[PDB]
Amino acid sequence: MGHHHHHHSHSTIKLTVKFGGKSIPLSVSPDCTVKDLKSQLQPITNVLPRGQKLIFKGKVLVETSTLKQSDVGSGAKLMLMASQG
Repeated sequence: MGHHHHHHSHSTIKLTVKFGGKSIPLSVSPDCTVKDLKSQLQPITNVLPRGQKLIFKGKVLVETSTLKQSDVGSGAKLMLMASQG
């Protein structure tokens, strides 16, 4: 059978997401988008996905950009302009 090798040989990379003064160690697949991250973190941190501004390389990431398209890798320091209160 022709195995679809598009979604294979992948793994969970380490994302260091900074909630202002809280560094949160995450692990996701490069298949996901930075928007997908907003959706994953929303039920966990309870902060609006619109407010969750992911900023890496001094560059804000777009909903369409995946971890690969966002230059993100295992050990990437992601600045998150969010609200802790």
